[PDB]
Amino acid sequence: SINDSKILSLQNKKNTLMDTSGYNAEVRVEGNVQLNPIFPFDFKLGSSGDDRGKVIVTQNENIVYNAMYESFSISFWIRINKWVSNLPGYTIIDSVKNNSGWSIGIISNFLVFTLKQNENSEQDINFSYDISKNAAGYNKWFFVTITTNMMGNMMIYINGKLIDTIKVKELTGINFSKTITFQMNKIPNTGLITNINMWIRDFYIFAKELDDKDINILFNSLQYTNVVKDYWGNDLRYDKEYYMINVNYMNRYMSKKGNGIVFNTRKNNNDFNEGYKIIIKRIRGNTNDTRVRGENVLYFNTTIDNKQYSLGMYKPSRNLGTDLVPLGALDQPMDEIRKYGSFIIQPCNTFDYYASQLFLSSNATTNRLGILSIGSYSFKLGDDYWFNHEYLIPVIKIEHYASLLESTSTHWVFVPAS
Repeated sequence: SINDSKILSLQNKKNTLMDTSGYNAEVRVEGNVQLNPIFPFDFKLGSSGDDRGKVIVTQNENIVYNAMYESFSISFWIRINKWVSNLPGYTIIDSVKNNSGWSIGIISNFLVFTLKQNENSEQDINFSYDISKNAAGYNKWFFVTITTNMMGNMMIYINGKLIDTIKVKELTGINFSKTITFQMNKIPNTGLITNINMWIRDFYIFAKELDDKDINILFNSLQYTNVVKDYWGNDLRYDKEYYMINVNYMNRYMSKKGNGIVFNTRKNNNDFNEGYKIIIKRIRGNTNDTRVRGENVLYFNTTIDNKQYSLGMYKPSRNLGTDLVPLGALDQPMDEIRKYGSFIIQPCNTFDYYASQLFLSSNATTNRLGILSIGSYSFKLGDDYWFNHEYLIPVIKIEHYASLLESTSTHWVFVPAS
C-alpha cells in the first residue's frame, strides 16, 4: 500500500547490494564491506581505518527533486556493536553535498537525524537510549523510522514507538543531495574516549510521511515474529552457548549450589560474561533449521565443571510455597528431562528487549503445566546445614499463573557467549 511511495529500497540480493525500488539508484560498494549470506542479509561496516567499508547510493535527481522538499520517510534496521554511552561522534549515513542535505550520526547514547540547510544552520531530532537499561551498551538490532514533512513536523520512531517530534523551521536554501554514503566517519573533537561496527538491513525511503500505523505494519512485516531472538536481536539457535538472564535481574548471573541454580550479583557491566552458560536443545517443533521458534518444545543443558547437567525441577529442603517448584541443575537421563525439564517457548519482544517466556511442558508435549519465573526463597542447598538462606532462584509456578503471564519476571533473555 505504502510501497507505491517507496523511491529507494537498498537490499542485498544474490550477494549484491542494489536498489530494488524500480528507480534503479546506483549502488557502489568500496572497501571492507561484508554481506551476510543468510537472513537478515545485512551488510557490515566498521570504523576500521584504511579501507573502512563504504556504500554509495546515487539516486535519480528528479526522483529526489519531486519528493524530498515536501514529505519523506527513512526507515531501516541497524545494529551498532559496542555503542557505549561515552562513544565519540560518528556520521554513519550521510546525504550532505555542499554543506546542505540530511545526515544521520551517533554520539554518546544519541542517534541523531539532522536537516542541514547550510554550513551555518541546521535542525535535528534524536533518540537517546536508556543508559541504565543498557549498561553493557545498546548493541541490539533496532528499527529506525524518520518521518519528515517540510511544512510540518520532523519525527523519529524506534521499533515503531514515537520518540521525538518537532516542527520543521524555515530552512530556505536547503538543497537535498541525490547521494547517500554509508560509512563510519569519526567527527573530530567529540570526546574521543576509546573500533566499532555497524550492520544495516533494508534501508528504505518513501515519498510520503508515514503515520504510526504504516510504520508499525512495516516494522512487523520485516520480521519473522515466530523466530525467537537472542538479546542482540539475532535469531536464537539450538546447540549454542548463551547466558540466560531474567529481565528483572540483569545484574545477576547463573551459578549452582547443590542441586539448585542460584543467581549471584555480577562483578560489573562491561560484559555479560560471568557464570555458567546454557545450551538449548530441541525436542519438538515444526521447522528444523537450528533456529528456536515459538511453540517448540526444548530443554537446557549446562556445563559446570567438566560435567554436564540439564535444568529440571527438584524437591527443595522445605516447601517454598503453594504451586511453586524450584528449577535446578540435574545430571539426569532423557526420560527424566521429558517429565521435569522440558519447556515450550514463546517469543516475547518489547521496546526494551528481545525475550521469551518459558512454560513447563507436560511430558515433552505442547501442553502447558506452568510458567518459569524467578524469586528469592529461604531454604537449604548444598552444604547448608544449621540455617536456611535466601537464594534468588529460577522457579516454576504450576497450575495458577494467570497473573504472572503479564509479569516481566517471566521474561527470559539469552546473550550469546560467542
